Amino acid sequence: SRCTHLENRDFVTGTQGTTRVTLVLELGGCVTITAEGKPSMDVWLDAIYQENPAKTREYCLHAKLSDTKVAARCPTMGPATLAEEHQGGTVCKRDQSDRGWGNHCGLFGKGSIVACVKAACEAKKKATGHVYDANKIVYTVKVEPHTGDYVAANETHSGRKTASFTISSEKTILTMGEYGDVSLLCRVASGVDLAQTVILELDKTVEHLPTAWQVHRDWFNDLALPWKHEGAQNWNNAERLVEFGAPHAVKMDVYNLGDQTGVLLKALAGVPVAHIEGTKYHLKSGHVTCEVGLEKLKMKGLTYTMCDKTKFTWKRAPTDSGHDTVVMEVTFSGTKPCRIPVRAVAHGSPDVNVAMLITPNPTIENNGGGFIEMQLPPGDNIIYVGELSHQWFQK
Ligand SMILES: *[C@@H]1O[C@H](CO)[C@@H](O)[C@H](O)[C@H]1NC(C)=O
Repeated sequence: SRCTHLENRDFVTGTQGTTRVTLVLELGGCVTITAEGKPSMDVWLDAIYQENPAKTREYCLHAKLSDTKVAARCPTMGPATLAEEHQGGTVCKRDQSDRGWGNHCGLFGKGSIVACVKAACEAKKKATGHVYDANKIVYTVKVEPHTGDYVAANETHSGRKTASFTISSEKTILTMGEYGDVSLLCRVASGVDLAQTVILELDKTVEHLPTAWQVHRDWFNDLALPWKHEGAQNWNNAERLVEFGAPHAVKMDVYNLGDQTGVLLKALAGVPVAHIEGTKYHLKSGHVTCEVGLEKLKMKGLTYTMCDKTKFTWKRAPTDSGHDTVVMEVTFSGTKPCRIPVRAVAHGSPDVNVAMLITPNPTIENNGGGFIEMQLPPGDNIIYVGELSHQWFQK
C-alpha cells in the first residue's frame, strides 16, 4: 500500500451507511480509507502547480559593466557631456574635479567631469519572480486500491489512478479496475491562497541549490537590485550595483559591487523551497479538501472458497509498520484463487478474534495477493493464517 511508504499517514473510516467521505489532503501526506463492505483505498495530493505562470520583474544579481567613458572640461569650458548620458542601459555620474596648469587648464579651479558605463547583467545571474493564476493552477490527486500486493516506493502499482483538478473542473469519476468507480470532488478554492506568493527562480541549472523558492510578494517587490520586465532590453536602477570613485583630474573610477547571489541566499535561508520541472512551477507545501464517493466500489473475491489452511508460509514475518499496524506477507502453495483465513487471538483467549483488518477480504489470486495489514490490541497475541501461526507482541 502506498501510504505505508511515508511517516505522514492518516486513517479515515466510514461506518454503516457512510457512502461519502470528506478529506483534507496535504502535500507530503497520505490517507488510507477503510469502510465496511468496501475495498480499502489510499488517496493523496500528489502535486500543485501551474505551467508557464506569468513573470513579474526580473532582478539582476551581478552587473556586467563595459565601455567606461569619461569626459572632462577645464574650469571655463562649460559642462562635460557624453552621448551615453542620454542612452538607456548606461549608468553615469557627473561631478567636478580639481584642474589647473598641471592637467592643462588655463585656470586653477573646478572643472566639469562625467563618467558613464554600459550596464547589463551577467549570463545566468537573474532572479525572476512568477505569480500564480488561481484559475490555471492544477491539483493532482492519486488513488490506489488495496489489492493485497505490496509494492515498494521505486516500483509502480498497476492499479494506481491519477485525477487532475482546476477551479473550472472539480469533479472526476475514476474506474478503479475491477473494484468499480470512485468519484472525486476536490475544490481548488479550498486550497492555498496565492495572492501574496511569488515563486523566485535563480538559475535552475545550478546543481547544489533548490530550483526555486516561495517568497512573499512585498519582500520580492522591495529587493534593492536593478530590475526590468522580461523582454525589456535595459535595466532600471542599474546604479544599485555600481559605485563611482572621487574624481581626480580627468579620471573617475567605476566600481562593481559584485555578485549578490550570496547575499540573496542568506536572506532565503528559512524561506520555503518550491520546485520547477520544465514549464511546471510546483508548490512543495499545500492542501485541498475532496469528497470521495464510495457507493460504486465493490470488493473482490467474496465468492471464492477458503484457502487450504495447510498451505501457507511466511514470506515476510509480521513486522511493525510504524503506524501502529502490523504488516506481513504470506505465500500459498495450494489452488488459487481463494480467500485467506486470517485471524488473531490474545494470548490466553483462543476463542475471540481480535484482528482488525485494513486489507479488505484478503485473497490469493492467480498472480497476486498475500500482503496483509492489520491492527491488533496491545499485549501478546498470536496471528493465524490458517494453521500458520506467529507470536506478536503489540506496542
Ligand atoms: C528498486 O530498488 C531496489 C533496491 O535498490 C532494486 O534492487 C530494484 O531493482 C529496483 N526496482 C526498480 C523497478 O527500480
